[PDB]
Amino acid sequence: NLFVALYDFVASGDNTLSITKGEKLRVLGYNHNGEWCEAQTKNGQGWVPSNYITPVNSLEKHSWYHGPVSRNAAEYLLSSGINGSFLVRESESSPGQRSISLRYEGRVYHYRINTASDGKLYVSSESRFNTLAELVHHHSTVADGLITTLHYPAPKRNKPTVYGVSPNYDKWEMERTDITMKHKLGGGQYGEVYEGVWKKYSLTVAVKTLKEDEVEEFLKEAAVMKEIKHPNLVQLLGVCTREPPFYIIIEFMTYGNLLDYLRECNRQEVNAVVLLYMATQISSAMEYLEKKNFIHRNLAARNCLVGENHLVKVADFFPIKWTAPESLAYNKFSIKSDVWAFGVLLWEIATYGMSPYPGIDLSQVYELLEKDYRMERPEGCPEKVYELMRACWQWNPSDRPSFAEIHQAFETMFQESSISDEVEKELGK
Ligand SMILES: Cc1cn(-c2cc(NC(=O)c3ccc(C)c(Nc4nccc(-c5cccnc5)n4)c3)cc(C(F)(F)F)c2)cn1
Ligand SMILES: O=C(Nc1ccc(OC(F)(F)Cl)cc1)c1cnc(N2CC[C@@H](O)C2)c(-c2ccn[nH]2)c1
Repeated sequence: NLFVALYDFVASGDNTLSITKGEKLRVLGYNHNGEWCEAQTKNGQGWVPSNYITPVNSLEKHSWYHGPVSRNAAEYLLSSGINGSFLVRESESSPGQRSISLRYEGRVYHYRINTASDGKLYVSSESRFNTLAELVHHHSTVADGLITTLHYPAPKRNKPTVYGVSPNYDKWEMERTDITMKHKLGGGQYGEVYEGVWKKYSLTVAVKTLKEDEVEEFLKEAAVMKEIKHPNLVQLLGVCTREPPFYIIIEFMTYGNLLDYLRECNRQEVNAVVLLYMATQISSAMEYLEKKNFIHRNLAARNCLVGENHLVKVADFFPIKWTAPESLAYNKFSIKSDVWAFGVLLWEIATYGMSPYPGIDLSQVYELLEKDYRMERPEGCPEKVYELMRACWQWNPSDRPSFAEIHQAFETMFQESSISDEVEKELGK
């Protein structure tokens, strides 16, 4: 059938098609993995990312329909809202289960959408509708059981994730001259990493360059990155590995590293909901690396990048404070030692980037960990979050939760409350 564009896409490659949000398209076919599709508009024919469009006969065409988003992710999306800001979401775990998340007087209210035996949808038993768009349209005029009216659909601000810049199989080599190299990133903090502009592809990029005094390591890094495909792990955009200097390209992350971001942010804007949103994106990324059996070895807030709308990406650019005991004693690294490091990262988030083990000499850390000493619950930290850190910090690696269990815990943690209320109580008690 017919499709509608949900996001703007600017033609870059020769086989690509420029599209505007709201525009109709006919879909001719798909690329090797279904992530790109060949579409036809009134302006032409060409390749577009599949997730930038949706059938005209689908719920995703509505600005208020955010699809599979969690209770907590909905609270984040509405944190920038006003009274009447709202969205409709589906449960990822239990398909077909929908809810309304509505902002009123700085709080988010969640309502289950009920289905009758004849298939009619309702929030209030007296007001049943044949379709979801009719239910939404009704509660957009009268509250009729909701705290207030549904007036402002929450914006879908971040563009969907696209792995690379091409629909074609293993086309990663790009043209060096198409990038205008600017200054070194973060005032030389990351080494041979530069800010660049990729005009052809309409991107601001971060470019890692190879200079004399290891080619084999730089090539292995590009090769590893080709297989890392998750919305919260840095996505490789392309390489220049034919002639020197060798390039590795990713999209530039506006707000730099997470550690400095936590330390320098506006704490009124970056509240408990925003902090939980960032921790959950990191846990999703680590669940993905766990499935791939990939050992990160360097998980810390300093190794995470912050983009627009608090989009967090795990990357890999004193470290004793993040290191598991078996790794310190026997140089044994595993997914379970990444779990330990995640617990410390959670403590960095819970404190707005404080340095771990305050007042403790680095030479005494292992000895203290052995006697079952652990960092104290940060001030304002909800007990359930501190229990998770304590689970990550189990002496024995096999006693530690897996990243799939950590992610599941976050998504079922404040299922009948708000982390903002939990933090409020801990700051009071
Ligand atoms: C052999 C091997 C590779 N890896 C691995 C490499 C990376 N690469 C980068 O993070 C990386 C590579 C190239 C570039 C250009 C960058 N970009 C970068 N680096 C430092 C700072 C910034 C930056 C700073 C401020 C604003 N925006 C970006 N960007 C990252 C990422 C991963 C991970 F975490 F995703 F699993 C794994 C591990 N073992
Ligand atoms: O929101 C807070 N914590 C939180 C959020 C999410 C969590 O979950 C996770 F999953 F995101 Cl890690 C876990 C903990 C928070 C609020 N206020 C704080 N203050 C104390 C006095 C005041 O001036 C500033 C602190 C704080 C700063 C330094 N230490 N403590 C933290």
